[PDB]
Amino acid sequence: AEMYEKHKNDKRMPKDLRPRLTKAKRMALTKRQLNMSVHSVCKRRRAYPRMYFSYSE
Amino acid sequence: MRKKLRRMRVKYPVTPLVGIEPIPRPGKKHDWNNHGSPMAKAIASEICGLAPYEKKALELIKSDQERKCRRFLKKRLGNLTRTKRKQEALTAIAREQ
Amino acid sequence: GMQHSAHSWGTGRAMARVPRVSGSGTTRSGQGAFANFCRKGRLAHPTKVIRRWQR
Amino acid sequence: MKHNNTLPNNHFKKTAIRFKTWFNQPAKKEKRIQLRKEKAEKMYPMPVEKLRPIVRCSSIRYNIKQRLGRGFTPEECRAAGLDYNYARTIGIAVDMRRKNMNKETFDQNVERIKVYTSRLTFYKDRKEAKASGAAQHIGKIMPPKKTPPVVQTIKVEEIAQKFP
Amino acid sequence: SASEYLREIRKKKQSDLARYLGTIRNYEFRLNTAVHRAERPTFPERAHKLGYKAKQGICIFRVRIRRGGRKRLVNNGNTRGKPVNAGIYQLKPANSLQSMAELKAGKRAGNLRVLNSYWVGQDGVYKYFEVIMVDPNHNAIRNDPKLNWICKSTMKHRECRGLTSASRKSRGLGKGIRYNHTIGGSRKAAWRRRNTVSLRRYR
Amino acid sequence: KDKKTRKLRGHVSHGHGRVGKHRKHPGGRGKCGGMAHRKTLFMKYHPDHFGKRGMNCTHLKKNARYAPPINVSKLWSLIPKSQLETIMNDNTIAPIINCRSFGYHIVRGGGQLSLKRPIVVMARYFTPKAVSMIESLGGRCIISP
RNA sequence: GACUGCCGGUCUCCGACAGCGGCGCAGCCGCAGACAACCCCCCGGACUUAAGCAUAUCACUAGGGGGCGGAGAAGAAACCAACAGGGAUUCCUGCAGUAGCGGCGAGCGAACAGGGACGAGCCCGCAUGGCAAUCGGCAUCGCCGAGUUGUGACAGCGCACCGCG
RNA sequence: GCGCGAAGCGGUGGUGGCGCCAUCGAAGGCUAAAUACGCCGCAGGACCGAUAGCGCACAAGUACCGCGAGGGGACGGCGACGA
RNA sequence: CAUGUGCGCAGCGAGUCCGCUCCGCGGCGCAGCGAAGGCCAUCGAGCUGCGCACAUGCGACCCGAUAGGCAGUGAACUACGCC
RNA sequence: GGGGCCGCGGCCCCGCUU
Ligand SMILES: [Mg+2]
Ligand SMILES: [Mg+2]
Ligand SMILES: [Mg+2]
Ligand SMILES: [Mg+2]
Ligand SMILES: [Mg+2]
Ligand SMILES: [Mg+2]
Ligand SMILES: [Mg+2]
Ligand SMILES: [Mg+2]
Ligand SMILES: [Mg+2]
Ligand SMILES: [Mg+2]
Ligand SMILES: [Mg+2]
Ligand SMILES: [Mg+2]
Ligand SMILES: [Mg+2]
Ligand SMILES: [Mg+2]
Ligand SMILES: [Mg+2]
Ligand SMILES: [Mg+2]
Ligand SMILES: [Mg+2]
Ligand SMILES: [Mg+2]
Ligand SMILES: [Mg+2]
Ligand SMILES: [Mg+2]
Ligand SMILES: [Mg+2]
Ligand SMILES: [Mg+2]
Ligand SMILES: [Mg+2]
Ligand SMILES: [Mg+2]
Ligand SMILES: [Mg+2]
Ligand SMILES: [Mg+2]
Ligand SMILES: [Mg+2]
Repeated sequence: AEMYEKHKNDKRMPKDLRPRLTKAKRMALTKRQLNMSVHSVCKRRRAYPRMYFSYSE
Repeated sequence: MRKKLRRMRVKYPVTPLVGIEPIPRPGKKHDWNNHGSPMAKAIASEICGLAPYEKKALELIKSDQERKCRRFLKKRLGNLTRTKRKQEALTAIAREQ
Repeated sequence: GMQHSAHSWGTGRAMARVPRVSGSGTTRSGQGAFANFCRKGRLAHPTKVIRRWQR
Repeated sequence: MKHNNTLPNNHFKKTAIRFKTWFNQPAKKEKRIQLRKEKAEKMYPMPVEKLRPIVRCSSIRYNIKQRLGRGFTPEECRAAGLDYNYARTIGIAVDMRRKNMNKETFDQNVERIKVYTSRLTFYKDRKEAKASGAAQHIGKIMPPKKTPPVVQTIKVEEIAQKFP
Repeated sequence: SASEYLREIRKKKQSDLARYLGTIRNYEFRLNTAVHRAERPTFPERAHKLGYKAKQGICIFRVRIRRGGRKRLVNNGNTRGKPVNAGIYQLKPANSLQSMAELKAGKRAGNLRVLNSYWVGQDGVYKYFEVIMVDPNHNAIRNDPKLNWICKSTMKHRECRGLTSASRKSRGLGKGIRYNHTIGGSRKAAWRRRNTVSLRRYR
Repeated sequence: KDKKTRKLRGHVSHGHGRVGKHRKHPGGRGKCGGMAHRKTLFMKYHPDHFGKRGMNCTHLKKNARYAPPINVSKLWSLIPKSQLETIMNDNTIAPIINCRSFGYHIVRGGGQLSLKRPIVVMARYFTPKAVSMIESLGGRCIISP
């Protein structure tokens, strides 16, 4: 508890105080990084957004 | 009766599309008849000149041996269509000289 | 029943030609293996799940 | 082998031959129904199927019949009045490699988009959409109806007129 | 554009220019070790077509591979088998020589991920390749949306599983009639599907 | 009934003889020996097994070569049952039978037409008796696509 | 707070280094080793079948080497077709024990369709020149670095979830 | 693999060459889902019921043997656990 | 188990087959002949299931070789060489 | 044996070195 509030707002926290997920899960890309797309994919999703509609015959 | 059914074959009468123009497919855009930068091909041909087999095929063309040049370029390139077009690309070199 | 390194000892040893369990020092050693008539042997024509269960 | 029989073509000579049993077949069906229901509940107003074109089948065996195609060409979507990238945002499938071959398949699919977009009600966002109370369409959107072919009839005095 | 002038010069590989630079590059690559880290792409335009950026965390490793086929490694030709399997000396490897270069660059820089590789020279003895290798731990790559796919865990040792451009060519993949050997993802995927008997419940 | 094994319990040499036996593979495996020791089996029951006949077609296409024939007898059976009664009871009305719509490509001339009235038939090919039978009754043989 | 349950702490030593590699790098990181059912890459038998046997077969298997992941691989046509044309991959059905290969012997042997499951599409490179608009690191709003041998782009997530019958 | 080595148009058309016509755009990259699967967890079963069923219902990969790689068993039952 | 054939039984029958799937114009049959070009009947009950016998491939009724291969482990016995 | 193995010079031969 003491060492957490010492190195809470640290650039690199000690390894003790980071959550021990899994070596694979610590090395995973973040959800921000996975959502990163190029400019053409941004403009296309922006100019043609998701539509909410219902069909009936 | 394969040939007879092929000969007696009647196409279904269908109406061709006369009006529309093609939308250019994204990622599939080429002008295949004017492909590269033609200034860039001219510059690199000025710098690099010709290949050694291209120089030998000029010497066959300039010595009135275009028959042997055709056999030589077909053996080099391996394709007859590129062989024909390489020879007329090379006779244009021999004519301007 | 097939989890042994069993081999026939051959003739000449006054014992039947059935595969015997290899090794020594245990009671299983030298005993018959692999055969349907053997104790702890594989049953001949073992039952399969590829049997046609439905009709 | 012994008697008169068809010559055996049984290919179990390889000891590497596997067997794919189907004991999961009733269980996969109930899993497949559950996922389809959960897909319909994830997209509540939107239909679970895309709108797909009517294309003719390829060879001479099958060109008598039409089936449901993969997607509309962008020239079909433009003639219907839509950008094909907009057409994908509503439930229309778009095929960039199908070629606009003839006027009959073209005009049928252009009408098929126009009928579809006329039949749509739009909503502002997802919360407006889920609270609509609109019944969503289950199954293929405007499928080609399979029918036995009706026998056309002409009068016998008209036979020499039509077919000399 | 500049990329066009670099490309048309690169295509002329039998120039007086290219035979000169072929001679001194092949000299310089042969003085270094088998796999050694290059400073920059020899052909930057060719590397840019294969995905190289001038970013931190993208590296160029240079690998040479001895040319020719690969003989069968037995004692004295004794293959201990049928005479159809007794061949030694005109055998060819199933994977490319360029794919061997990615295997050597991949094993050397175990932290990096092999992106692609390209031919930089050859002589009678060696073929020289530069291998584009990407650092999946550098933040310039992980924040890059064109390239952070290689930071995923499914891209560990792409060259060891046949997933780079050079190593994928040996697999027989492709579309259509000529590539029926690999319908299903690979040769083993197609062989597996063709050699199961499908025993349904009601048969 | 039960299997044969349930009756052969008790008898030595289950059903395969004392002097003979049930050995593993006497004669060889499969259909081997078709020219040596099972030649009598192949001279008798499969005399066309060995050898080559005819011109090989590398990749024969089934859908391109699809041309199933229909005899001219069964042409009236293609009319659907509901629609057939208004055609049989109308004599000035002739039916137009697109055989491709019913999956038939060739019309051969086997048997007689079901009714002696004109029918207009569309197919890919008609045999000469199929033309002669249909066009004698006042109908038409039309080569349809 | 007995006996329990759930989760967390502590968690000796041997065993992953002659280490290898990335980033200007006061330093921060990664690789190694395990797993071996599934999957991908390479190497690759012989028994066996052919009533012998050498090609063939077994089998592009077993086995060995390497490498991942929760699946993998594949994948948005330099495809199929020859029609009135279809339209990524994968899987099922089916084509089909067929066309074909084969001491044309033993044997081996696919594909397009049609029907279906499922469905999804995208991107780098030749990006401004009235100014790299981009990124990494830090002791941080300022340096240092990368970079003109050319850098450059955000749509998806999260919580709650009984105690009696 | 080696030799040769392209093009502005090229590839292909069950695959000799050439020509037609037709159809696609390789040699750069990513991509869910349907698909496969052991350990393990869970639930079942016309399964086996202690020589069976996993090698093991038991202090089982144990005892034990082999220089070593490895090999590998046997063995279940009182009662109201109150006497 | 797969695929056949024959017989018996069963349902329907110029048709027949639920069980891939959320829905087979898929197979076979209603007619063959030829290598093919081409010819096309004077003509014919089948399809599917269940059961048995039998053939074949599979470990193939059970048990059995000498062999061959692939991958490993041993110079504590013993052979030689070195320190 | 032929080819590939990218060097200069001079008369297949002779120098040269890179
Ligand atoms: Mg047992
Ligand atoms: Mg650098
Ligand atoms: Mg061998
Ligand atoms: Mg006997
Ligand atoms: Mg008998
Ligand atoms: Mg006898
Ligand atoms: Mg003889
Ligand atoms: Mg490892
Ligand atoms: Mg065997
Ligand atoms: Mg043999
Ligand atoms: Mg034998
Ligand atoms: Mg022998
Ligand atoms: Mg993992
Ligand atoms: Mg993948
Ligand atoms: Mg084979
Ligand atoms: Mg850029
Ligand atoms: Mg109660
Ligand atoms: Mg063309
Ligand atoms: Mg063809
Ligand atoms: Mg591509
Ligand atoms: Mg007992
Ligand atoms: Mg036991
Ligand atoms: Mg001993
Ligand atoms: Mg049998
Ligand atoms: Mg044995
Ligand atoms: Mg041998
Ligand atoms: Mg060995």
